[PDB]
Parts: sequence; C-alpha cells; structure tokens
Amino acid sequence: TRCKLKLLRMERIKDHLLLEEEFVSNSEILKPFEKKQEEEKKQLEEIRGNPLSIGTLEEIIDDDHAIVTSPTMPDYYVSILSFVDKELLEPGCSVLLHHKTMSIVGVLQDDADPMVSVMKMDKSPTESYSDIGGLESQIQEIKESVELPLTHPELYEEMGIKPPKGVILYGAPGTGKTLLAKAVANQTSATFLRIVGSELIQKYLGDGPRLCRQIFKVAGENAPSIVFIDEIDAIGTKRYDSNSGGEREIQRTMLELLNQLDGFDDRGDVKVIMATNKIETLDPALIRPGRIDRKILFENPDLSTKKKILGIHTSKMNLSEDVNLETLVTTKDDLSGADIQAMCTEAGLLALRERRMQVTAEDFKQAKERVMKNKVEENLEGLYL
Amino acid sequence: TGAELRSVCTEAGMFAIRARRKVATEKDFLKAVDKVISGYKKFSSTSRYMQYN
Amino acid sequence: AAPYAAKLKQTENDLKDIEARIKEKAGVKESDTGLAPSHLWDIMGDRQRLGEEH
Amino acid sequence: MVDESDKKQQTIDEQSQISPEKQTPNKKDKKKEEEEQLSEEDAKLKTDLELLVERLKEDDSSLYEASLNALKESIKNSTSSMTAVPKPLKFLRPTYPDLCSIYDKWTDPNLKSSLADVLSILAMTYSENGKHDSLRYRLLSDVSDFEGWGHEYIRHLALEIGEVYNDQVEKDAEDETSSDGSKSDGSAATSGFEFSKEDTLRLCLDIVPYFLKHNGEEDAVDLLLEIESIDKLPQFVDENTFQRVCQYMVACVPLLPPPEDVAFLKTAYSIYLSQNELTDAIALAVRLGEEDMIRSVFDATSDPVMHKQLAYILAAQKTSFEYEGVQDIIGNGKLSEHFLYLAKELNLTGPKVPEDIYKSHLDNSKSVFSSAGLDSAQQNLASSFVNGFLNLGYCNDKLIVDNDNWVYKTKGDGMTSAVASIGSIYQWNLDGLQQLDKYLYVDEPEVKAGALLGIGISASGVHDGEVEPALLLLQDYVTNPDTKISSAAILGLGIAFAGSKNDEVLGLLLPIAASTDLPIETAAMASLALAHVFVGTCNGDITTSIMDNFLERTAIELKTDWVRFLALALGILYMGQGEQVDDVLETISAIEHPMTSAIEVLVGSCAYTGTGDVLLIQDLLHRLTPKNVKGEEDAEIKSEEKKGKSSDKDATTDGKNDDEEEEKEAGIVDELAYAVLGIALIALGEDIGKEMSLRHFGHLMHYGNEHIRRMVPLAMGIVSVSDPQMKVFDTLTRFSHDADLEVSMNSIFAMGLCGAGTNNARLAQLLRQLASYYSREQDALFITRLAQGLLHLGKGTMTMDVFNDAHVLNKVTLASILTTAVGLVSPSFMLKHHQLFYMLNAGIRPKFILALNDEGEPIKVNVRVGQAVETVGQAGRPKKITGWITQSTPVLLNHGERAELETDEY
Amino acid sequence: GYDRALSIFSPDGHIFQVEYALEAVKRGTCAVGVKGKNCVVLGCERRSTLKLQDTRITPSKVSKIDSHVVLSFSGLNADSRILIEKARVEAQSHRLTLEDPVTVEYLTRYVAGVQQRYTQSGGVRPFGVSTLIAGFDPRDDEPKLYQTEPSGIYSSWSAQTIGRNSKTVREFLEKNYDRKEPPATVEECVKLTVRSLLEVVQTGAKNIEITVVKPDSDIVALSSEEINQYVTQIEQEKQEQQEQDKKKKSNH
Amino acid sequence: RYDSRTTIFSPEGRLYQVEYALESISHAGTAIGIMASDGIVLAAERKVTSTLLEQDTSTEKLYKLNDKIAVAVAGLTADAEILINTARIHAQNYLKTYNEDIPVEILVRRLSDIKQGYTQHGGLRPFGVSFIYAGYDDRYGYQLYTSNPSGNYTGWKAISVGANTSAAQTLLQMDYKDDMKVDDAIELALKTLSKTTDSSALTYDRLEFATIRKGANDGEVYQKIFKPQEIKDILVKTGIT
Amino acid sequence: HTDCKFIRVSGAELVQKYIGEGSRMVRELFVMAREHAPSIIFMDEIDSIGSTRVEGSGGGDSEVQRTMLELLNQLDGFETSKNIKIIMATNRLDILDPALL
Ligand SMILES: Nc1ncnc2c1ncn2[C@@H]1O[C@H](COP(=O)(O)OP(=O)(O)OP(=O)(O)O)[C@@H](O)[C@H]1O
Ligand SMILES: [Mg+2]
Repeated sequence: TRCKLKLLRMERIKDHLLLEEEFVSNSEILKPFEKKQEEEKKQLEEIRGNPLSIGTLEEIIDDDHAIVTSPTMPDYYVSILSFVDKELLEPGCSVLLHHKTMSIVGVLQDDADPMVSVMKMDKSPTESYSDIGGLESQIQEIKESVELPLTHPELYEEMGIKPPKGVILYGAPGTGKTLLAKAVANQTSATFLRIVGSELIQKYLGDGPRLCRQIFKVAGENAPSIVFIDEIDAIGTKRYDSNSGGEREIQRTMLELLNQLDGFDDRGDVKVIMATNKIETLDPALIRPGRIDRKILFENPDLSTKKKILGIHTSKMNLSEDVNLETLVTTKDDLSGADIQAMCTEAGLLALRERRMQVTAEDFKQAKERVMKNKVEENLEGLYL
Repeated sequence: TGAELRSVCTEAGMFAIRARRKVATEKDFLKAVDKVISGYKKFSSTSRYMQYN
Repeated sequence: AAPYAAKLKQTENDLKDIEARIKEKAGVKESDTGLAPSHLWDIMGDRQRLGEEH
Repeated sequence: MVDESDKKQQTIDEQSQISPEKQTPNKKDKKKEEEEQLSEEDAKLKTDLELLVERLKEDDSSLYEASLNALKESIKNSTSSMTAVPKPLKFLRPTYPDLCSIYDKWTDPNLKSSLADVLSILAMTYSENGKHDSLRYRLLSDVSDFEGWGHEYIRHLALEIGEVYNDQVEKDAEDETSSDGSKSDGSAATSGFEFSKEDTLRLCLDIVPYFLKHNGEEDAVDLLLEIESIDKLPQFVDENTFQRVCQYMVACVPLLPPPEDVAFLKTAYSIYLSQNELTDAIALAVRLGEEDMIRSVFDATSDPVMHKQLAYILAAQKTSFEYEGVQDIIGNGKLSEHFLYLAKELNLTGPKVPEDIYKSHLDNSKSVFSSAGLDSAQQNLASSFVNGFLNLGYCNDKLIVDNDNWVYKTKGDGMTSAVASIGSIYQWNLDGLQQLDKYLYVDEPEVKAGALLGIGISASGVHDGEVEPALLLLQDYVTNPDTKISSAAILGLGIAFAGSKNDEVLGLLLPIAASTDLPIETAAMASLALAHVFVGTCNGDITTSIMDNFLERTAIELKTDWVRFLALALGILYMGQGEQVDDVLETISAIEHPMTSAIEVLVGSCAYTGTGDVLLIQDLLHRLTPKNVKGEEDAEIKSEEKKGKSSDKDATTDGKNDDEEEEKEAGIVDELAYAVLGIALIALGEDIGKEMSLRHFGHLMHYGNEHIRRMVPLAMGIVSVSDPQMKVFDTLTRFSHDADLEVSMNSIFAMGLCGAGTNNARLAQLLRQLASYYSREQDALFITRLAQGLLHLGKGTMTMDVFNDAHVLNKVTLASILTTAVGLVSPSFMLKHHQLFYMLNAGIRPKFILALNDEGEPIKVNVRVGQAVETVGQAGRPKKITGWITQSTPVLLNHGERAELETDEY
Repeated sequence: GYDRALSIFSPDGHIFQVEYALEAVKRGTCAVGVKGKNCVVLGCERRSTLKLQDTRITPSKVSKIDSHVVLSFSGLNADSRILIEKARVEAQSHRLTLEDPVTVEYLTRYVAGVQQRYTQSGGVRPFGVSTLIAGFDPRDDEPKLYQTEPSGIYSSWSAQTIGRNSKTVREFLEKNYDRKEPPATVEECVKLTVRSLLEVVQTGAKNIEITVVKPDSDIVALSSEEINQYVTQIEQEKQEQQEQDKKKKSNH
Repeated sequence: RYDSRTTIFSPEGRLYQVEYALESISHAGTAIGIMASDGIVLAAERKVTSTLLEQDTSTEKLYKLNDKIAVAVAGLTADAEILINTARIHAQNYLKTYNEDIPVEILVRRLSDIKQGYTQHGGLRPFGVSFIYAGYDDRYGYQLYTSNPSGNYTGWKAISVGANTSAAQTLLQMDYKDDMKVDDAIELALKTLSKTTDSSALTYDRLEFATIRKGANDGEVYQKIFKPQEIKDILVKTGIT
Repeated sequence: HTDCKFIRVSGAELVQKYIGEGSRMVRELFVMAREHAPSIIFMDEIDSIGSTRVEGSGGGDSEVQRTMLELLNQLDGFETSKNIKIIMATNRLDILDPALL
C-alpha cells in the first residue's frame, strides 16, 4: 500500500501539472508575434488555396521550373514558386500541387504511405528480465548483440571490431523466444519497427518487394533502430506447385529483402531480429552471416529453467501455503514454457472451482497431468521396450 | 563460406569483449570457430566420431 | 483486494489524464516550411501563378 | 440452498441460508420476553458463531441480507441494547456482521451511507472488550473462501482511518463530529489500534502507514519500532523488515511538510540502528544530514571493541564513502585517540586511498586523445582548456603540458584559465603541483592567479588527515593584498574542502566575505566560495553572508554582473536545509526593494523543498505577470528589472529538480513535460525570457536525473542551434555525459555537426568545443552525476559549481570558472586486509522489477559481467553482488551505491 | 544424400549410419563405470514401468559374459541380445583353443570387431549399442574397463558414462574422480557410482543397480538393502551440505 | 524418408519401420494374458466374424508350442504362421537334445532373436507378430512374457497386446491383486474384454481361451485350450450373457 | 448466452476475393474485432481429411499456411489484448493444420 502510493504520488502530480501548463501556455504562444512570424502563414494560405493535390517530383528543370507526375494519368509542367527552395527538393521527393494552376507549393508529405503507420509501433511491451524465467546464456547472447553496442560502444572501440548485424532465433514451438525480443525492444530506448513477414506477401505485381524495401528506408533515417520481422518461413524458399499466382511473388519479395539487409555500405547501425519455426524451408542465402552474426538454438526448459519460470508466476498468485514448488518440477519432464504458463492459469482455475479462496497442492497436481497429455511422445520407451 | 570466415574474427572479439580483456588470445578464436561451425552443423550434417576418439 | 485495489483504480484515471495532453498539445501549433529570405519569391510567384502559361 | 429441515447437520446449514431458527425467531422471542433466557442466550452464542462460519462460504447477497434482516432491526427496536446490559454488549459479536451485510453486500445508497456511522460507534464500544479485534482477525487471516470478505474487511479498518485523518482537517475532533460518532483518543480505542496493527502487519500491509501519517506524530512511528524489532530475524529475515520501513517513508514523501518529514525519518534510522545491519543505518544518517546521527553509527563500531578487529576498518570505510567529505572530518581523530594504528586508519577514512584505487581502473581504461590541434587566436585558447576537459580525474599527460610553447601563447584571462585547466589533469592527485609552481614564480600576475585555481582542483582528493591540506598552501595568498590573487585563493580552498567545514577552513573564511563597499567585480568569489563550503550539511545560514549581500546593494547597482552572482550565492548557501530557511525568507523580505524581490523567489525554493507543490504554482504565476498586467490595459529601472526576471527562471528550475528527486520517481517524467510547456509559453511572449530559459534547461536535466537521455537532449539541441547563446550546448552535455559511450555516441555527432558546419564567429565556436570534450571520458574512465551516488535521492556538493554557472550571458571571465567541474564517482572493488584491487564478479540490471520499493532493490537474477568494471550509469544502475557461490559474504551491501564492495571469505 | 546406406562416404566424411547409431544410444538406460584400484564397479539404471512388470524374470541391464568379464549396455534392447551372445561364444572359444581365461583387452577388441564388421558391409546396419565391458585379467589385479561404440572403436577410459543424458553425468564424474588417486576401498567406489546415477534417476534406489567385479573371478550383484543403505548416506550428507553453505554465508 | 530400408536409422535414431511394424499389432484383435499365482489364463478376442464363418470348431490364436508353453496370437496371421512353426521346432528340439522340456525364458529369447534378425539383416520385412508367452518351468515357476515385434521381451504379471492395448492395461491393473486366484483371473479377462471390444454381444463365437495350471492335478502341468461349449458356460457365470 | 460480438467466419477465408484474396487482410480481422470488443472469435478448420499434411512445409500449402500463421502472431500479439478469445472446433488434433496448436 505504501510502496504503490509513493510512485503514484510523483507520477500523478507532475503529469497532471504538465497537462495544466500546456493549457495556459498554448494561448500565450500566440500574443508575442502578430506580424513577425504571422507573415509566412498568410502567404502560404493564399498560394495553397486550401485544396491541394499530391505530385511526385520527376525531375528538376534549370530555370526554376520542374516537371511532376500526378496520381492521375497525365503529367504536368509546374513552376517552382514559394518559400520552399530547389535545394530542399531533389527528384524522388513528393511535392504538393496547387489546384487552379499546378504549382510547386513545397513538400510536407515527406514520402508518407499508410504502411509506415503499420511499421511504426507505439505499443510498449512489459518486458525486462526477471519476467524472463531462466535461459541465462540465451538472455546474455541477445543482450550482447542487440542491446549492448548501442548503450556501450566502448568495448567495441577498444577492441576495434564492428558490432553484430543481427541475430536469428530458432528452436522448438512455444519456447518463448518472443519474451526476449520484446525485452530487447523495451529496454533499448530505440525506435522499434517490425512488422509480420506475412504482410510483405500480397499478389499484386511488384508491390511486395517495395514494401520490403520500405522498412529499411524508415529505419535508416531514424537510426539506430531495431527491426523485428516475425516468421521467416512465410518468406523462405519453398515449392510452389503450378497454376498459382503466388509462385513469383514469394521469389521477388525474398530477393529485395536480401539485398537491403547486406547493404552496399549498409545501414551500419541497425540490428535485426529474425524469428522463425521451420529451418527446413529457410533459404540458404539468409542464414549465412553478414545479415545475422549469431545463430542460437532454443530448447525446451529443463529443471533449473522450469523452477525459474514457475518461480516468477507463483509469486503473483495468492496463498501457496501448502504448495511445494520442487516436487512438481521434479516429475515434469520435457515441457515447454507455454505448458507451465498454462499450468498456473489452469491450477488457479481449479482453486476457484473448488469453492476455495486459495490455491492447494492437489489443485496444482491435477492441472499438471492435463497439460502432459497435450505435449507427449512415447516412442522412446515404445521402441526400446 | 568465406563470409562465415569473416564472422570468426568478429566472434572471437566478442569473447574478449565480455571477458573485459583488452586483447584476444589464441584460445578465444578457438571458441569463435567452434561456435559458428557447431551451429551450422545443426542445419545440415551433425555429429562426429571424435566425441569419444 | 481493497488496500492496493484502491490505488489501481486511481491508476486508470491517470491514463486518461495523459491522453487529454495528446489532444491539448495539438490544439495550438506553429509551423512554417521553406526559409524566411525566400519571402520576396512568393511575391513573384503570385504574379506567375495567377497568370496562364502553365 | 432450498430448505430441507433438520434431518441432518448438513441440511441444517441449508435450512438457515433462507431463514434461521436458531438466530432469528427463538433468540428474538427470548430477548423480548423472559430474562432468564438471558442464560440460554449466553450458551447459544457459541452455536450462532459456528453457523456464520459455515455459511461464510455462501456469497449470494440475498441469503445473508434477508436472513439476518430482523436481527438488524432488533439492535434499537426490541433489545435496545440495554435491556440486560452486559448481555447485548457481549452478544454484539454476530450482530456486527448483520450491519456489514447492508453496507457492503447489498448496495442501497440510503442505508449504506447511514450505517457506516453506526458501525463506527459500535466498533469502539466492542473494542473495550478486545473481542472486536478477534472478529476482525477471523476475517483477516481467514477460515473460509468467498469473494465477499475481500471487500468487507477493508470497511471495518476504514472506520478507524476515517476518524483519525479528519482530526487533522477539522479542529473540533473527537465524537462531536457525527461523521463517525467516535472519540479520537481515550483508553478504549487506542488499545484497539495497537492490537489491530499487530494482526495487519503480519498478513497485510495496507493500514500500518495510514495510521502514522493521520496521527501525524513521530510517536506513532516509535511504537512501530518496538514491534518490528522483535520480528527482525525469527519471523522473517533482516532484508524483509528493511524493505517495509523505507517503503512507508519514501511513498508518503510529498505530503510531509519539513518539520514532520525530518521527524519521521529519525525513527526509521533508529529502527535500522537496532537491527543487525548497521549498513542500513549509515545510509539513513546521511539522508537526514545531521552531524549527530553520523557520529553514533561510526562510534558504535569504533569505541566498544578494544582490539583492531574488523571494527576499526569498517568505521573508516563507512565515512570514506561521502565525497562531500562532511563525514570524513568528524570521524577523523577518534582514530588518533584510540591509537592501535594511526597510519592505516587515518589514510583509509581520507580520500587519499580513493586516488590509489583510481590508478587500478585507469590501467584498463588506458589513454586515447582527441584534443583540438587548433592554434592562433581564440582557437588557441579553446584547445588548451579542451586538453584538461578530456583528462579529467587522475591522468598523466605530463609531457604535453611540459611543452610550454602552447601554454605561453594564451593571453589575458585565457592565461589564468590555462593554468587552471592544467590543474584538472592532476584533479584528485597529490602529484602535479610542480607544473603549477614554475609559472607562479615568473612573468605577469596573471599566471600566478591561474596557478591557485589549479591547486584548488588538485587538492580535491588530498585535504584530510593533515596530509598537504589546501589550507596550508592557500593561506599565504589570502594575506597578500592583491585582489586577483586573493580571490583566486579562496575559490580553490572552497572547492577542495567541499562540504568540510573544519575549524581552519571555516574560520579563515569568517571575518572575510564582508567588504563590498569598494567596487570590485571578481568579489563574487567572496561569498561564492563560502556558499559552496556550506552545502552538504545543516546550515547556520551564516550572519557573514546575509549582512554582506545587503551592503553590496546599498553601495552599487552599476555592476549588474556582481549582484546577479551574489543573489545565487545566498540560495546555494541555504542548500542542506529547509526548516530553518522558512525563517530567513521573511528576514530578507523585511527590507523591500524591487531589487530584493529578485533574491526572495530564489530562496523560496530551498525552504519549501520536500513538500513543494505550492512552490510550483508560484514559479509560474511569476512568469506570467510581466505580460499579464500589460494584457489588462490593451483591451535604474533597467538593472532592477533584469535581475527580477532572470532570478525567477533559475528558481523555477531549481525547485523542480529538488522536488522530483526526493518525491515519487514516476513524477520525474511529468515535471520534464511541464518545463517544455513553460519554455513554449516564454518563446512567444518575451524575447528576453527565452534566452535565460534555454541555459537553465540542461541543468534541469542533470539535477533531476531524468531516466530518458536519448531523445530529449538531442531534439531540443536542434531548435536551439538557430537560437543565440551557444552556452546552451555546454549545459545539455553535463546531463548527456552519462555512462560514457552509451548516450554519448549520439551526442558527439549531434553537438559536432552544428560546430563544425557553422563558423561565423570564433566567440560562438569556443562554447561549442568545450561542451563536446566534457561529455566523454575515454573507455568509460569515470561518470559524473549531480547525485551523491550513495543515495540516489541524494544531492552532491562538488557539482554545485556546475549548477551555479548557467545564469549569465557568456564571458571570457566565466571561462575561468568553468574549468572547475568536480564531482567524481569511485569504481567499486572488493577489499581485503592487503587491499585487493580487483572485483570478482557483479550482476547488473538496466531496470529493477520490484515494485515494493520505488527505489527498487536489486533483483537476484540479473545479467552477468566481469571484474573491475565501472559502476554503470543509467540502464545499469541496479547492481547485485555475485560472490556467494564462491563462499564469500558481503559485509557492505551495495545496491549500486558509490561505495566500494567489501568481502569476507570463509 | 548421403545417409541412405552405409556405403556412401559423403563429402563431409562421415558414415551416417554410425553417427545415427550414437543418437539411438540415448534411448537406453544410464550405465556408469568407475575403476578403483582393487575393483571395478559397473552400475546401471533400471527402468521401472509399473508393478505388473517384474524384476525377477525380467532381464537386468548387467549381463555376465563369463565369470570374470561383465557387460552393461545402452541402445536398442533387441540389438543388444545378439551382440552379447556372439561375444559370449567367443569368450568360451578362447578356452577351447588356448585353455586360458579370456584377456579383457582381447574381448573388447572382439565386440568392437563385430560392430566394425557390420558397419563396413552394407547388407546390415550395425548394433546401435554402446557398451561398457568391465572385468579383470586372468591373473593380474590391474583393473580394466573399456568402452565400445557402434563404430567399432574401443578405448580404455578410467570412468565413462553412456546411455540417457550421458553428458550431464560425465561432467560430474570428470570433477570428482582422479586418476592421481582412485578409490582404495570398494565401498567409496560403489557410492561414487551411486552418486552419478542419483542425478538422472531422481527418486528411487530401485532404479539404481550395482554389481561389482573384483580380481580372482569374483562377480557379485548387490542387494536392494545395501543400495538403499548407500543412497540414504548420500541423502543425509547432501541435506547437511545445504545447511553449511547457509551458515558459512552468514558467518563471513 | 527413412521408411525405405529397414537397415537404416533416422536423424533421431528411430527407425520408422520398427514403429510401423509395432502399430500393425493394434490392428488385430485383443489378446490378454493374466498371470496369477495359481495359474496363468490366456484369453483372446477374434478380429473376424459373420454367421457363415466357422469359429465354433476351431482355434487360430491359441497354439501349444510344446507341452508346457503356449502362445496367444496378436498381429498378422501370415507373419504369425511361420514363426509359430519355428518356435515349436526349437522348443521341441531342446526336448530331443537334453531329454527335458525347454525353459520358458530360453524359448522366448530364441524367438525374439529370430524377430530381431529380420530388422538387423537383409532387405526383408520385420515380422509383425506379438506373441504372449505363458509357460511353466521349475526354475521360476509360472512365467509370463510377451515379445515385441522389435524383438525383445519383458516379464509380466499381466499384460495385454493386440487391439486397444492402452485401455486394456488400465482395466486390468485397477482390479488386479498380487495374492489373486486363477478363478478370479478368468473373470478378470472376461471383465476387461467386454469394455475393450467394439462388439456389444461378446458371445462365445468371438472368444478363445486356454488356462495353464500346475494346480491342475498335482506334480503335473496341464495346458487346456477350452472347447467352445465351456467358453459359453463361463459367460453366464460372469453374467455378460 | 455471452452476448458479445462474434466474428464467425466460416470454413475458409479464401471465400473473399472482393479486395483480392486474403494474404495480408487476415490481420484486418483483429483490428475490426478490437474496436467492437469483447472479441470472442469462432473459426472452423475441421481438418478430417488428409492423414498426411503435417510434414508439409509446402507448395501451394504455403498460401493457406501464410493465412493460418498470421492469425497466430496477431493472437499472441505484441502485447496489448482486449480479452481476445479464440474458440476452435476441429475433428482431431492428430489430423490438424501444421502449427495451429
Ligand atoms: N521463459 C518464460 N518465462 C515466462 N513465460 C514463458 C517463458 N517461456 C514461455 N512462456 C510463455 O509461453 C508463451 C510461448 O511462446 P510463444 O507462443 O509466444 O512462442 P515462440 O516460439 O516464441 O513463437 P514464433 O516462432 O511465432 O515467434 C510465451 O509467450 C509466454 O507467455
Ligand atoms: Mg515468438
């Protein structure tokens, strides 16, 4: 009660305070100027006419004119006018056009697309270790590759070797490789994109590889960044049969993805996290290295690991009075972390049902048998015995 | 792969980095090959007979 | 869960107060693109723009 | 659920879920008829108690409401609670839940209100019996599981809280208020609270702090001491007891005014003193800042034990840790009195041993130079200061300095500062004096002055145990009547001794700081040193400084520079205190002039600190007012005005920084956002105001200890490149310095772009260059922090010169000051009796997880790293000790404190 | 490619059938060998299914190849039967010809030869079985323990672990055991084997089987009573151990 | 995959052929041996039926190998035919050579070896037969084994092979006891069979039975395949009919 | 009985080709659900047919797998949820779509 109150006091007062000052000051910005900053506003509003169309700047033409491509089929011949100079514009940049007579207003789109909003995350994960149950060595490796060069370059200076350009996570299903990536994303204080790897794949000629290219384009500008692309067995080399639309698509996306990642001078400071679940469909030109510079195997928990996952989860569940943790982990063999996460939620559930306001021993043991049914192989003592 | 040959020197360097040592021994390059090769074997051809021999 | 549940309820109230800043912040802005010395060129541009050869 | 009569005991419970027969009808009739049934009723109480216990498990609102409906009526209608006296009183056990069933299980707005009041009265009456305590206990530790009690039990406790809080808000108090109807004190409810506290401390956490802060007395806190000190190890480990105590104190920080807040933490220290760990003790004694408390923890280990033992070594270590050195002076000489060994002890308390350890670190960290090559004109001056800014702390770069070619090309004020930068190569070092001596005995008076400053810097790390004190060298210079010489002398003495207010240091500085009738600019340094000397420990708010500030104002107003510096020295002087500072605001204000009004807003920040949220709203009304008055109408003055405006802005920032640190760590985020809305409001409104607020901002961050360091300095920098006063960049870089090479990778590129790109005045270029070099120490040599380090709530002393200099438009004179930048952090190492210079292993974790502490004690899981590594800055601060597996035990708990680790091996 | 027969060599220069045989070893039961200086102890994990399986009429994992040579095994239970039979007929053929007790060294080479034979030809797979063969030499008291692998390479090892989760036993064994000073007394030797199997069995001393082979053609298989007696002493000292770290840490 | 020969192994050290050959035995009818310390009863369920199938004059999954050991059959009948004939010859070969009948443990071992050989050597199928062995020999008394098609054997006090293996085994061990009785054992096979089978009639025409006892006479050992009209008679007594 | 918004969604999702085929519009489902919260989702992938189908990693299995996979990523999410619950109905779990469970 006292610990919560202490945090709650500081964060409510200041944030509520920052809110109230913004209200008062916002009015107060305006009064100083009225003809000293006002003038630029009046001239833009008149030239723009308010309605405006986009154009893409095709090229410049020497005499303060330019030629633009509209989103409609005809191109048009524009003149370069207004405040925005032609050293602030180059070909390959988006421009705004005036309604009545198409004219270079200036740029303000800055090559926006609705896919940038999707790349861009705003949601923040939990997530740090001490919510990651064991795998000490695995925690360490991803921290040295992805967290560390950014925070401390000092070690990288002293030795004088380039920093890891990526890491690839692979292993058994449901191992919770996803926590570790999330944990990296929270702690860094870096621009975190992603995306799912199933989002670059479409069916429309040439749109797919350009969406691949776009991720890097946004990262390289707002570098250092980290890019997490999930599920690379949705963008492998695999068969595609015949009489399919998607047979070209899968080929092209992957190709563009490959060049950008290697660079030709590279981004040089954007690290990547790839995660995947089938390594028998992965292409061979993406796990050879300069791309990725560790490769790490995840495996299902063992006794020490299980006790840690378990250990964190039970402390967030009330009254484990007659509950011994050790006796459960001993009997359990060959399970995922997913299965232990599940057993805590199930065991609490049985405690509710018992008409009991607390968990027991017997609530836990019943739940444990249930989840062993789900993940089972027996051909070890079937073959042997 | 010649690329993975480049990755040896980087990885060897990683071992010197966490050890806080200001140089890279002969020993830690031994580890650096061992990690890359042993990982790669996971995908293609496993095992040796020099695990007891 | 009363001793600490009370403080939780106050935390949701805080979330809405931070949201109200996002709205507020947008309410007054000041922007400008181009550079200030190109003001004379705007003057020219109205004479060409108005005109028809483009 | 359905009635099923008396066939068996199972169906008897079922029978009474709809309608009791052993609690309703029978009992009611008996009580309302015969009074020999008073006897039957007494035996039947037990039976009735049991039937509740069985149906507790049932939760449905309807089958508790209605069942016990008529019993609720009976309190006043039929029994009238005094038909047989004693007998309803002891028969209130079961009738008390009946009332609670209408408060809480069923919600009828009209009754839920009314019956709160009833419940309070009867809680009191029945707690004389001390059986109201037992009623509470059977729901607190539980017998049965249902949702219902998890909400209900809070109400019973809430009755007590209700009344006790209100006695602070309304003066009439007691049961005169009909809001509770229950007496605030008396020997009837007081015994109830103590007993309630016991049961709730064991199982829960909720109400134990509420009771203290509502009584408001240091007395509540001293009862807590007794009970908890029993619990210290057999009920649960040391560790757990500690985390509660400080959770109580740190959480309620904002709502404790000055006298109340010192008075509470006294008791937390003492709790710590009683318990096994004296390590927890020393840390609180420091918080308070009182001399009195430092001495008891140091004494407790030194005086009993006749032998050297562990006991002497431990005392020294503990005082050694504050590099304010306020503890250093006090503890010294006890060591002399006892006389086992003078030689080891005296050196170890002293910051003399901290130099030696630095050499071990330096050895990993090596030397990489990156200094400017630029020579001729103002660029010569720029480069020669830059050399010192890169080789801050103990460094050896002797040879470069000995090349007197570049040294001599400095000119003017550049000559003094050039010698002063040299002193910072040998910052925190015995050796280096030599370099300074050559110049001091030759050429113009200028080089002589600059030598004294550097002495000041070198002496920072050797000034105790009567081993070359700065006092010794610099006294001779004070006597010499030339002003430059004498001014320089007292600036360095003040820096070196820092917080140390030793008799010789203090008393040299006491007649003086009292001539301002003669008009001399550089005599800012007269008061400026003494203010610095004063911080780190409780203040007298010395009568020397207060008299002289007033005198100067009488005499002159011409030198605007002189009087702006003076105003600040007063505010920095009062740092280390807040209770006594409420007085001096008035004293200063007695004499009223618009020029005096500038002094006041500054001082307001130090008096209100540590409860300030009134202070905040005030420093914002000020801001608005120039503009506002003008606003109404629309629908000699020069000096006074300017002081007026400028003061306010400094004051707003100082206020914030100090509050956020001590208060909720959450609140640190919010205060930065408020600042940005203050600056935005100023950029439009006043042209002149904008200049001051830029510079202030960098030190806003460095003081406040912002969590974020990546985004905000960089972003802000860009706007302010266009904006005049390149001194902005220096104030940002002191925050950004961080764990060198994390934040600061981004920083060198960002600060460097504007400098290198733009050159349109060499004046402008000079500020930019210096800022850049400051930021980085090669391969993480050291970190600077405003904070102590030993507390993270803590505030430094040595870093107060940095904090002073961001109040004025840039000056070449100011450059000379700027060389001084002191505020080192030691790298921890595991010590041994032969003084091992190596750490075994440590855990580091960017972010703590524990939410019991807002500070967050280290997790025990962490990420593992090697020997002899700097104690990391942000995103690495939580530090746990790994050594336990090699069968080694810390003696000195370290959580990421400045302090050096120390170990005992089995 | 290249694992589809034993007769492809592959460009990585492995005969896959041998490499894959090693992974089959894992399926069987832990087996541990430790030599002393007057004994060899040869112990193995005994799998327990249910109470409806016996342990009377049901085969142990330790098998006598003679009266002075013993064998424990890991691998397919089916495979191991013929491996053992053929080895045994050789052990007798040796006295038929020479009239000598079999040499320990001669025997191990014969069993590695049989696996090697199978491995060389492509008409068969090899026995997917690694064994440890313990014994004492015809008249010397010098203790001998040898290991075979499916490949038909034999080595001498002072102590070796094979079967299910062999590696985790190997590291503990490596630490505690010395070739500077092996156990002088059979009793500590037996308990070291018990300590190794403690880890991998978890609960039970009815999942640990001990047999000892000593010089002068003595082979004895030890009783459930004696094994339960060894495991309880380990269990008591281990309980005590935990307490001592807890004291020692407080003490410093 | 690594189906394609039987003399290969797989990346995991399984062999698909050994697994596939094993699943063959859960395609053919339930077979149950329950050992009791007063006899062993063998009981088996048929896997074929129809009003014009003759099954009321015949056994086809109870074979006496020799005169003191017999087997119940589960698996393919073709696979079964050859190995039953080989097994009977070796059991009886011992008879000739040593002039005393073969022990239980040796004969199961022999036949397991033959099984194993088809996997180990050549380009042949493994044999998909699981035989429940019930014998008596005076070394260990009553002995129950079953042999896997992998070709190894483990002793048992009750076992069930053939269809619905998992279900049967659970059923047997709920109601079994170590003291037991031979008469309680018969009733137990009949108990288990009702549940396990997918025919709800479960009449004589579906049922085989033989009990091997040394309590039958004294000093003598009697293997008795019951005849069809006894199998009917005992179904009334356990009440299934 | 729940009285929440369902987002049945029948036996395939390749039944919509008005904006083209769902290859990356599968993810659009979660957005539309989150707004109208609670998000109780029901899905049929009965999967009684094809005893072999789990070893695949795939030909044009790949299209429908890319649809199946993107569901899982979105579900587990990153990491905010609005009590999203997926009821599945299926014939077997032995005869199942690879990596659905
Ligand atoms: N070490 C752990 N600590 C805590 N929770 C765990 C741990 N391991 C597993 N879990 C829980 O189980 C879930 C299983 O992981 P999840 O299903 O996200 O798969 P993954 O293998 O990481 O997936 P993909 O290949 O799709 O990226 C985790 O997200 C978490 O909820
Ligand atoms: Mg994942």
